Parts: sequence; structure tokens; C-alpha cells
Amino acid sequence: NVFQTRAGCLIGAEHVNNSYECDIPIGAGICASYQTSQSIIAYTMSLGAENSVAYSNNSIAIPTNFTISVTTE
Amino acid sequence: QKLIANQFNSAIGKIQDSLSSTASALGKLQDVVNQNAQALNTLVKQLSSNFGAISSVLNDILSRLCPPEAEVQIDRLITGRLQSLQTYVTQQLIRAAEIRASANLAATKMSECVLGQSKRVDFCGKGYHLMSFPQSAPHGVVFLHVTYVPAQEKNFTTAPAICHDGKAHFPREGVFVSNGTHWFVTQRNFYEPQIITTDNTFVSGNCDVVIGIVNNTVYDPLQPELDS
Amino acid sequence: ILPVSMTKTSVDCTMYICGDSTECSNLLLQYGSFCTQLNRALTGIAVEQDKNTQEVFAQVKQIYKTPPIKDFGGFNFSQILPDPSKPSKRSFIEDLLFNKVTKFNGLTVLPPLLTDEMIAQYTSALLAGTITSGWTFGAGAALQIPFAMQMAYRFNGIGVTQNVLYENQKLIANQFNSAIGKIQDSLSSTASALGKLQDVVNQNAQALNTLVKQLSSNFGAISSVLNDILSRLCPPEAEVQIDRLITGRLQSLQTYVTQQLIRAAEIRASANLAATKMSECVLGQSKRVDFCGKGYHLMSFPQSAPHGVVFLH
Amino acid sequence: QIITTDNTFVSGNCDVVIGIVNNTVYDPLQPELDS
Repeated sequence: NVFQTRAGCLIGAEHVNNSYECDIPIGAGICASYQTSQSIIAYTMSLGAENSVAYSNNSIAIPTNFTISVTTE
Repeated sequence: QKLIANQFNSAIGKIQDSLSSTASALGKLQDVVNQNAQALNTLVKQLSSNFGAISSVLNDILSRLCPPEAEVQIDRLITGRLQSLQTYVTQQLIRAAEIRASANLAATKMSECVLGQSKRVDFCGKGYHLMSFPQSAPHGVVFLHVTYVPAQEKNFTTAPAICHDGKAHFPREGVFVSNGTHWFVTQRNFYEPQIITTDNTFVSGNCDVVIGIVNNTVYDPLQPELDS
Repeated sequence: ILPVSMTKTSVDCTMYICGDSTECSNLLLQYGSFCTQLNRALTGIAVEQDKNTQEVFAQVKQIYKTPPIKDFGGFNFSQILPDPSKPSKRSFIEDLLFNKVTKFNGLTVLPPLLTDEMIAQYTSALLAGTITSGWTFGAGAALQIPFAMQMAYRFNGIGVTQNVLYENQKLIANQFNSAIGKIQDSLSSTASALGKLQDVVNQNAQALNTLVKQLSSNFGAISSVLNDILSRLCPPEAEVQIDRLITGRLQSLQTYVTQQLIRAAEIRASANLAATKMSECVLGQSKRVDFCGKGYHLMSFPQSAPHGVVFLH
Repeated sequence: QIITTDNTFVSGNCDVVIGIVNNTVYDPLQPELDS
């Protein structure tokens, strides 16, 4: 029910150890979202899925197929 | 060509579905409408303010009072309404500079993405740019950026150069790759393996210098034609 | 070196203009929605500084990390990759950049949305993608490629035939390693290099210090201390004196918010440039002459700095 | 590199180009075929 963020004291938001994309920003890496029983949860935001590229001095990856993507700007 | 046409036609279908389902997708244009509307509503609501006069309504001052006092009351409304306008016009000049910076970008995306094909990474959408189509929108433009995305990776062993008869061979365009036992040269952005030859490679120097050079035969298409 | 964001501020214009005086607050209401539109403008600036930062650093969809074995063909990225020795894993060069760059009146500073550690995880991801996969992680999936073969692609991109790399690879690696060494000497010795970021710190500090000092000004009232007017005078005259302080303090805020809106447009122009250098110089190989440093451009590495980004072109 | 039929292309003749120079161009097929 109470959570000291670096942005200030946050009250009524449930602190969570899991991490998600930033739904509502709060500051200093904290975000909050309404989730399931429902509550406003608050969490340290995820920056993206973590990945290790399969690098070595003699391995290459080459695309065997493609997709045409139409994107709107 | 049939696969590429079907992927393009499918991707244009997803644009109609995205726009039809997702009215928030045009949020860049709707925010520009909302900011200019909120700026006018703020400018109008500031006529209801007293600014220290007896009334916000100028005809109260002009009906109730006479000039020796009325000019003291009106000069407070003039001071506040003129400050209300100078604030609006200043924020419209700054917002007009933001829209001009966006219109210069849109004019550059017209020239480079629509009238051309752009080598500039992520300028004309994510992936390697193929072409873009302009569509008009209220107070804006929409670009439908068609891009090639490389989509089904396979791992291969690779080499910078191939040793043949002491000479080091490098690919003219593409890379050397192996399926595990045989060596091929392929273009970089799509796996299309070809036999390594004196035609699709060039020599420079010998096997001493290159780090990680690998031994494989390089086929010479003149040889079986000339000797047999 | 490029500015990307600036110190986010929130100003309680009721506490700036009046502060605890309910007599002044009831006069300030007669000026209408000036106080909400000042807060709206500073909030638009503040939310934009998080967008400016997101547009520059969040160009990578997945947080790439480098392999445990650093077999990059002789190129030594250790000064620009994350340092495990540190509590927050900035690179060695990012720590040089973070060392070179250095109230009650309703004025406050809001924190950035991304911590300096999250900015460093993005420069780590951009750099680990760039080293392990070339431009490919910008176009789609990151495709591994050996770094000597990636640099041979970078050489073909400048019209230098790729054998010129592989036949000089130890020389090219030693020149790159030496050039990264000269960056550490430059950033250790010469603080004036970061002046473009330090000026963004100085301008925003000077603007708040000027806004504070303008509370001491009388603007033609009998005193600038609002409790002098309310203790010495009575409402028929005190309101005439307080309207001079309200007018001057409200004009002092409109001056600050106007120059912050103009300064935010200058920072956004720099953040859109930095986001374009991230896409074209880091995620790609720009042909654009002098866009990614003076020379035929091979590749660029992003490093974070306070309120900015630093490209090693 | 040696000037060859592999690293050069023909167009037209000696009359048109301002500043053209006489030099032998090696054809790699010729000695290979004559061997």
C-alpha cells in the first residue's frame, strides 16, 4: 500500500518484483499499471527482452527468407 | 514475385484494419488539433477574468460607471487581456516552429522516401527501405513505408577468404559460408548459395597474411571448357 | 557530443507568487488561468524531455549483451563496453563523461523517467548489437557476423576493397585501439570538450537562480516581502501593493516559461539530431559527408553522458 | 593491378576521348588458350 520511489512516496500502488513495459511513467525507472482482484501495481520498468547474440570468430547468420513490412508514419 | 506481391497486399490490408480498429493511431495529428483547441479555449476563458477590475464584462463598467473611474477599471481589463493575447501569440509562434520542423521533416520524407529510395537507416521506416506512399490526413501526411525485413535466420560457419593454389580469394559481393562440409559464396541479405569460382571471387596476395583464411577448391569455369 | 534532454522542472506558481498568503492567493485568482497554463507549458516541456531521451536511446528492441569470450579480431572495446567493477555498469569512457559534467519557493526538479543506469543499459545494448551483428540489429533480427568480416563490410561501404582490411587487420585493430586510448586522455585532461552538455546544465541552473532572485524585487511595491505589506497596510491599500508584486512575479514566471519553451525547442532539435545519428551512424553506415565525423565513416559507438549522448565516430 | 580485359570495359574508339593514352591491355584468356 506504500512504496518509497526516488520520485517520492507512492501510496495506493502495489509494489511488484516482476517488470513490464512502462504503462504510466512515475520517474527514476518506476512505472505503474492497472492489473489483476484488480489493483494499480508499481514496478521498475523493463527496457526490452534480454538477448545474447550467438557471436564467434567464425559464425554468421544469414536470412533464408524475408517479409515485406508496410509501416505507417 | 507472387510471394512478395501477396506479402505487400496482406500488409496493406493490415493498415486498413489497424486504422479502422485503432482511432488512437493518429495521435500525432489529434494532439496538434487538441493543443490548438486548448490554446483558443484558454484565450476565450481569459475574457471571464476580472484582472482586478470590478467585473470581467466590459459593458458592466461602461453601463455602471463614467469616464474618470471607468478608464481606471478598463485599463485593468486591457492590461490583462493584452497579456492573455501576448501569451497566446507567443505560444502559437513556438508551436508554429514545432509544426514547421515537422513539415520540413515531412517534405524531406516526401523527397527521399516517396520520390526516391533511402539508404538512411530508419529514415523511411524500420527494415531496408523499398518505397513509400503518401496519403493525406487532416493537417498532416501519412507515409506507408514499404520495407524489406530479413526474416528466417540460419547459422553458417564463415570465412573472410578462401585459400586455393596459394592465392587468397575474397568474394566480389557476398560472403563465404558452409553448410558444414561444402563451401559456398552467398549474397549478404538473403541466403542463395553458389559454387565458389574464379568469377564470383577476386584474388589478393597469398595464404600467409589473412587471419582465419580456410582451404577450399575454387572452381574455374574456363578449365573444363578449354581442356575438354 | 550532443544534448538530448534538460532538467525537468515543475513550478508551483501559487507558492512562487504568493506562498502561504491567502490574501495574495485570492488576488491571484482574479488573473484567471495564467497559473494553470504556466504549469501546462512546463509539463509539456517535462514530458518532452522523457520523449527526447526515449527517441535517442530506445532504438533497440532487445537488450543485447556481449559474449563471455571477446574474440573481435584484435579490436579492444573494453573501454566502451560496460564495466562490471562499478555499482552501476557504465563503461570506462562513460565514467569519464559522467565526471566531466557537474528552492522552497515552489520551484522543483522532477527526475528523468530513465535512470542513468537504464540509459547505460541502452548504450550497452546498442553497442553489443553493433559489435556482434553490424547494422543488422537495426533492420530486423540481430544476425551474428565475425567482427573482422563486419569491418570488411564497413570498408566495402567506403569504396575500399575488403582485402585492404584483412591484409592490414592487425594494423587497423592497433589504430582503432590507439584511437580509443586517445579518447580517454582527451576526456581525462580536457573538461572543455563536454562544454555543450555543461552549458545545458548551466543555462537551466541560471534560469532557476534568476527566477528565485526575482522574488527579491519590489516591482514598485513598498516591499518585496509580502508579509511587510500585509502587516503594515490594510486591504483597500494593501491590495494595490500586492497587485504590483503579483504582476511582477507573474511576468517573472511568464519570462521563465517562455525561455524554457524556446530552450526546449533547441534541445528537441538536438535530440532529433542525436536520434538520427543513432539510427544512421550507430545502427547503419552513413554515406552522408561529415554527418558521422570528419572522414569516410566506418561505424559509431554511443556512450551516455549527463543530459546527452556522445558518439565515438 | 595490371590493366586487363577483366578490370576494364570498352566503349567506342581512340578518336572521341580527350586525353586518352596508348597502352597494352592484357587479355587473360589469350596466353591461357595459347598454352
